[PDB]
Amino acid sequence: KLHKEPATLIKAIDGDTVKLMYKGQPMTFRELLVDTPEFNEKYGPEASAFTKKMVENAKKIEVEFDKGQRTDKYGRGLAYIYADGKMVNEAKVRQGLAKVAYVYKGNNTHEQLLRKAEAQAKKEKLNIWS
Ligand SMILES: Cc1cn([C@H]2C[C@H](OP(=O)(O)O)[C@@H](COP(=O)(O)O)O2)c(=O)[nH]c1=O
Ligand SMILES: [Ca+2]
Repeated sequence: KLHKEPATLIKAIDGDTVKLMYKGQPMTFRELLVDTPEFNEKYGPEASAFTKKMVENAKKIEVEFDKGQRTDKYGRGLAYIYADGKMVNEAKVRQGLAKVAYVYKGNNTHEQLLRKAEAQAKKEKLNIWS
């Protein structure tokens, strides 16, 4: 079982990263288990906007670390990010604005939940799957 922890938004960055204050320190977080198009790729601007809206509108941001590595080789926090209880990682995949990706053993608790969301976005031909 994983645990949600508090954080506050410092700044939206792009489709799958955001700047949050966590235990009182500014950090860039990179969303576990997903990949968004870069800004210049088809759907890249839409993904950034989607994440932005979701984190900016949240009254409460939380981060949830998985069982494995909590920071990547770039110093980015690796987490599932929640906005008012709704996982931002999942919500983007469900809308076809991210693909499930970067699934490493031991940081993959939510892998099946996210693949189910992606299956539904693909069935619906949403966005990336259009
Ligand atoms: C999501 C994720 C990315 N990464 C590293 C793998 C990729 O290395 P490389 O930079 O060498 O390609 C990079 C992709 O992140 P981005 O999609 O933000 O570019 O982030 C991790 O190590 N663990 C993770 O869980
Ligand atoms: Ca990316």
